Amino acid sequence: EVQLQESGAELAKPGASVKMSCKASGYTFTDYWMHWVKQRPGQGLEWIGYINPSTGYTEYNQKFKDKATLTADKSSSTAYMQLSSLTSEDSAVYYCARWRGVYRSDVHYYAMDYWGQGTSVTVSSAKTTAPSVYPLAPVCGDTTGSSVTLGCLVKGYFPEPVTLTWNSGSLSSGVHTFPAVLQSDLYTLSSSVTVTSSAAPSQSITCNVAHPASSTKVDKKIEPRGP
Amino acid sequence: GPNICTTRGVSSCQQCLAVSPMCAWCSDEALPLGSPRCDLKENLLKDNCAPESIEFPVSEARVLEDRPLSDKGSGDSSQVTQVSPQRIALRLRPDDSKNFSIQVRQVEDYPVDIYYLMDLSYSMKDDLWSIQNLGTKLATQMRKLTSNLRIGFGAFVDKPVSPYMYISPPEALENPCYDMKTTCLPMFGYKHVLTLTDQVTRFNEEVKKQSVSRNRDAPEGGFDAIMQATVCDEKIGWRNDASHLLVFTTDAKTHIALDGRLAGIVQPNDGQCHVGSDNHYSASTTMDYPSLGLMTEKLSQKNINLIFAVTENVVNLYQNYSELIPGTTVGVLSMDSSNVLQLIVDAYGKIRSKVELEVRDLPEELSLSFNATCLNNEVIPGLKSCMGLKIGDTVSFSIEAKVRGCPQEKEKSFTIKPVGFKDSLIVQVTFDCDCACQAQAEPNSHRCNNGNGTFECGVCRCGPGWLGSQCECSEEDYRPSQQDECSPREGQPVCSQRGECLCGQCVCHSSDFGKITGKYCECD
Amino acid sequence: QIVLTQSPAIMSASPGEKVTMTCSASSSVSYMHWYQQKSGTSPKRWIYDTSKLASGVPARFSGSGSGTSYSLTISSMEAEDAATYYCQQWSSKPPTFGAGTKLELKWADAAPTVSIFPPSSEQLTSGGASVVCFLNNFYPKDINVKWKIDGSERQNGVLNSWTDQDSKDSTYSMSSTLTLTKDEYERHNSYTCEATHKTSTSPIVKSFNRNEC
Amino acid sequence: LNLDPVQLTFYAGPNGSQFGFSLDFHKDSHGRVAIVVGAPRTLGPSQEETGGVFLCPWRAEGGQCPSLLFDLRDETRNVGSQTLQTFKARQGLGASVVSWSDVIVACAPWQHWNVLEKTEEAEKTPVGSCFLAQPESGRRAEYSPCRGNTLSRIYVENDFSWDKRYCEAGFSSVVTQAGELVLGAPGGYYFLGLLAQAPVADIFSSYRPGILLWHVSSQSLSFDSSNPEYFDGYWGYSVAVGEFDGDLNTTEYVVGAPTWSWTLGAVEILDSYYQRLHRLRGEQMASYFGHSVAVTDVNGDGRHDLLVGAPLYMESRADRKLAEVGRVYLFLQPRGPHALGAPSLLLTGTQLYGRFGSAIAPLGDLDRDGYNDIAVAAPYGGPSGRGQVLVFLGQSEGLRSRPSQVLDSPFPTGSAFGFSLRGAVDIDDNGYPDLIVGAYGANQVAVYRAQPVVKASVQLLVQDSLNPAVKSCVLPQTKTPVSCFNIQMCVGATGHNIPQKLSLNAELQLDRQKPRQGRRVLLLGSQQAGTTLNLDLGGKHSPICHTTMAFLRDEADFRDKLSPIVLSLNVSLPPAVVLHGDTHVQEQTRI
Ligand SMILES: [Ca+2]
Ligand SMILES: [Ca+2]
Ligand SMILES: [Ca+2]
Ligand SMILES: [Ca+2]
Ligand SMILES: [Ca+2]
Ligand SMILES: [Ca+2]
Ligand SMILES: [Mg+2]
Repeated sequence: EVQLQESGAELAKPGASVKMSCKASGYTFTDYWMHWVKQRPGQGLEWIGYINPSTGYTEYNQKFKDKATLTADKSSSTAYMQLSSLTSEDSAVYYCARWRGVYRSDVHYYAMDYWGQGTSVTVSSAKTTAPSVYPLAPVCGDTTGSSVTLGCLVKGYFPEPVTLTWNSGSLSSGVHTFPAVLQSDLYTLSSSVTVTSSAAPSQSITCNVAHPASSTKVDKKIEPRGP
Repeated sequence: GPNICTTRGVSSCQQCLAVSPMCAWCSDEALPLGSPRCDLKENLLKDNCAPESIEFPVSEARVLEDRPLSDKGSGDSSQVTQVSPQRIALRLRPDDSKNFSIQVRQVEDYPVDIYYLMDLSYSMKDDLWSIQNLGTKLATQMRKLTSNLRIGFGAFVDKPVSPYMYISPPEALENPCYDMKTTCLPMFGYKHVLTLTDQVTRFNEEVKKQSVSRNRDAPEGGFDAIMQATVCDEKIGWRNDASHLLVFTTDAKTHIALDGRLAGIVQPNDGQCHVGSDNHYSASTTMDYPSLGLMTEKLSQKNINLIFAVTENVVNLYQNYSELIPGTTVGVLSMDSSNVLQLIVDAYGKIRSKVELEVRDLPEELSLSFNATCLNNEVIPGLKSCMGLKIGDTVSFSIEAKVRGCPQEKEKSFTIKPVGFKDSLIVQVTFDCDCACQAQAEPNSHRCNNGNGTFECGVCRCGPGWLGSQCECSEEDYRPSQQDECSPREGQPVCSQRGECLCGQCVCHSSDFGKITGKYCECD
Repeated sequence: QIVLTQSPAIMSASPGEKVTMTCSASSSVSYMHWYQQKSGTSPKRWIYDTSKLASGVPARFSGSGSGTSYSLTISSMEAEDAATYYCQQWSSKPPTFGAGTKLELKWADAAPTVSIFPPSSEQLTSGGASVVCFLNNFYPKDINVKWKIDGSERQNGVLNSWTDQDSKDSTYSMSSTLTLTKDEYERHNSYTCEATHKTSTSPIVKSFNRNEC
Repeated sequence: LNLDPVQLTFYAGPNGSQFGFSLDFHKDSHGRVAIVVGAPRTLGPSQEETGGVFLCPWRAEGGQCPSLLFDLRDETRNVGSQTLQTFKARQGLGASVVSWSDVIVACAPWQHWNVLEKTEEAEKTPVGSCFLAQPESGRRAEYSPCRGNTLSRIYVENDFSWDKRYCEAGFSSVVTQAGELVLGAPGGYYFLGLLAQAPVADIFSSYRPGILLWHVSSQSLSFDSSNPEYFDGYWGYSVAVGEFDGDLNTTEYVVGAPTWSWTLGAVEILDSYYQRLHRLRGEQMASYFGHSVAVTDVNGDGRHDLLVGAPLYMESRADRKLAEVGRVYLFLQPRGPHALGAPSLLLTGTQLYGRFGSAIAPLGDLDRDGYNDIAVAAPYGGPSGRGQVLVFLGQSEGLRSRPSQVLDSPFPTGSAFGFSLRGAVDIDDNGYPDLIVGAYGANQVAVYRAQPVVKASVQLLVQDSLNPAVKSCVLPQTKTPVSCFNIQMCVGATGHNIPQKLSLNAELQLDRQKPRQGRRVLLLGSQQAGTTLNLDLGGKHSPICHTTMAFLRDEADFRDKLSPIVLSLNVSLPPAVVLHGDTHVQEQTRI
């Protein structure tokens, strides 16, 4: 087997509508129902709605109602959810969960099982920009020892599903990535690589940053600052 | 709190609806495994059930036609109305009753059709002398009661076969009155003489050309003539917007069904039209006599008012016959029929006074009760008739219909119709025994323990072998078991002595104080 | 709606210890399920009807209790069980989830490694400047950072970024970024980032001088 | 109860001949049972309808029957100055066939007779006749008691007194067991009705061929009455004979007058001299009471009971106050000189215009249970409208109000299935009396054969009490002390002429009252509360007995300790014979 696959991240402007999909592979897709569960970025899993794939019985949750309409497609075996009248407070991850029958834990009907990977929904009115990349070399006046560190800032971009690595993943040791912070309605993260004093600057270390929302890939080489 | 619906039907939607009219079913399927799905609507709203997923049909009596009752039948562009409402759509859930009212009014100055059936055996000869001026004398008398009169004529003696008629000598077939000085017509069974005509002098013209016959036996077969005057509408000329009177005059007994076997005639009368283009009952010597039930049914279907205008020596007999044919009248006729006009007028008055209802095509699952709101306001419970009315007076009837069980067909129809009136009320009955969630039932579902039952309306419904919320355990070897763990401690009683243990799972019994829940039924 | 409150919000234990979590309902729910969600946002199923282990669960996790307060117990905890556990009721008809309990790992104290980086030439030609201080491999996670510009503390334009516990050595990393206009950056020579931790009373001070190479 | 409706025999006759209008059995000298059937419209010599009689032998497949030859030519004689003529066109021969010993009497009700003397005539009237035949020896004879020579003027001047011209003798014929023929003439005495009795031997011996007018020495005709009730009564529409006064030397005729006293109806139980003993009046006007009368002993006390039919009776429904369905009345004869009072049972039909009760046939002991039965016919009944025959069984209080069997018509619409019935004779020698039903619309006779019946006897033996304190049994594959007991069950089958291949299913159930979840005791073989077994009884005159092992559950498992335990045994046939008798047995025990 049972695999549920969800769609990728969706950027939506306020007042618009979203088309979430959950494609189910395995079992029958007519004998198990489908939920939808919202997860805010401050914990708290909220039940949203409901659907029986054979007949569209859409029971909804605590004051959701028209804020989420659930539909199903038994031909392609895929369950959809439509969020209407989006607001800045609806920026959370939406999961699709199955529903264990046969046993269903005696009386507690809920078992869920087989959650989707989670589709982050980002809500904003601004447009997507190309990020700016700044490399960092160590301070000349700082006393050196048997260890050196290099940095890479990515600043001024819009929603951040990214994968940052050094030398295209050739060096996966001593790599630290930090969650992007929000400021000026734009995102900013930093990345650090720590190596020995013999690895750098003897060898070449390159920071790679790829943004799969603007189709921009930037590679920058870390070099010591001049006089 | 607790009610009848709470502890009567908890197995299916149809069982929930059949318990009582007030029951409701919450087919919401996000409810936990096992819930009070079947109970009243108010507490289903209290049970956090979805307002869109509540099955609660309400029986109603919806009127479809309510044309106003007419004031005069004069002008009559086929638009006179005597029963309102005219069509009603009734919707009844099972074991429930619905009531509706109808109003019947005899519109003033209604056109009338009179068909004079006259026995014409030999003892009925002097009558032919006192009828020759009935067309002019009845038109003057019945002109004040109606503005459109049409009058016809008929005749009959008896079947012309074997022991009824004379067949010897050969000169007696041409005229049966051979031995007597006079001569009579060859004997006939029924001949239609004059079709219903607006011109009145045609009755005088076509009744002065008649002559009597002669048969052997004393009874005369006039029931055949009544049947043929009833079922042959197109030949006779019966109107549809008129009052049909059939004035049947005789002075002897009558032959009933199975009395024809003495002539070798055994084929039952089928009640069809056999009068040919020669104006003669053709199948007279081949079909039996009509019984009383068939004759009554054909009179009822064609809206005929029958008036036995018979002589004294037989009046009692026909009185006892008039108690088996509803809608008829008996009158006393002189020897020479010198008073048949006054008999006709009085019998018309007696037909027009009373108002009686009859029910047609009523099916076996419906029962009806009437309350007649007659003159003034004095309801007369159980009565579906009024007497002593006048012309123009209206009566009301309150009807209550009850249904026992769920009928197989959810679309029936019946008729409430005053006897002798064209206008009728048509009820179209629809039975709401099946809820909408049973149409999309999914069988062999994984939701009923791997296809061990059907999953409709949110409840597993499985047959023999399995039972439970989702048909979990089998009863083949469930009685002997060590699964007695249904309480926290071994010394404690099962379900706190407040519920029943099924396959190691406590189910709480119903309580009048309130709802009982919990794993060990320790809640309230 | 039934409200579920998990009393321990943040926990920590050494490998080879007993751990208990409590989820106390509000309306006497029968049965209570527990879901495990790791770092990566995908909560699996872990326990159903409050005493039965779903397939794949080891034989170390147990559930016990009834009525209004249920509990989940872990015995001999390794480094493989460090996630957030949520409780579900579904005995009413809102199925409500618990707030969740975070579980951590105890390890040895490690002094943070403090480094400082000035703005780049590209950022200087861009119109501004950004000075950052990075802290690597500190334990415990509660640390303090401070920025000083030419001997004066700055409380504006400072952004701090934390890190989640890694699955290899259970360390943490700190990032402190200060962005200021290039004209103001060129008006100041010395900058300093200071880190205060419980490992030593004296804070670690890293100072650099602008245009010193 | 045991009439076979799948395997039938059909006898068919000429098209349009009304074959099967009237039928009977016929036992020759050797004991073979052939059938006699009537056909009142079969073509004669001149291609004109003169009826006929067909003597069908018994063949298990059916088919075409031969025909008995009767004189079918007009006769004329010249005696003195008078000329006597008999007219046989459309005479309706075969309209009523009866059989006594080896003599078949087929009666032509509508045969005409006329006397000419110069100009005066006696008119042409349907006096009727009855042709008697002895097939094996070939003798032929004729009987007609209503043939006279009086001229018409004498009748006119005598106010039509003793006017037997319209007799229609042979309308309904019955032969008494002493050898005397009784003919009902509903038209005699100017449509009053009469009856004529004469010995068969005297009819045969006094027949001189070619003499049209003669009189039997020992004949005796009924009298006329001037009571206005009797007028147009059709007295003699149907006759029967029996014993209704406690003296075995005399015979008591039972006659029906369906149009008696202004279309009311009556049935009179006269005696051998036509003196009344009792009269049963009808219930409803024009219901045609007395159309069919039967005399059979339907309660097994030795005294004959009467049954009367009213085909056109209108019962009172709910929505419609009258609905023509038909009716049958049963009058049980009381002891001593008591008079036959109110009806002891009223049977009513269901289908509208069904003409229920228009043919009643005493079937005799259909299933050898000791009490005689009847079969009533509804020629136009049944949901389809093609006909029905309802078989009613006899009990000590009369008849069962519910038909033990209903036979539907195998013929198309309009056949009038059941207009004539016969029973109480065994035609294939299998020990049980059969039935033959006529359908003259379809010109066929259908023979229903009675199937052997099986009396089943069941015995259930169990201990009168149980002691949970004493344990002597252990569950299979385990070790648990439980209280146990044996249950004995015995099944047997009996009957006359029973097939050698017979088997029955016995269902044994424990704890009848409690639900399946609350069954205390179970079985020690498969831990079940019930079982179903098969028993083969082929040739077993002694019952088969088997003993099963049962055990009680734990003391703590059940809470009830006062409600008695009930065990039941039920026997049924497997899914050739009909099983009736003691099939359900219940026995209770309690700690
Ligand atoms: Ca007269
Ligand atoms: Ca007549
Ligand atoms: Ca006697
Ligand atoms: Ca008796
Ligand atoms: Ca019997
Ligand atoms: Ca037989
Ligand atoms: Mg007359």
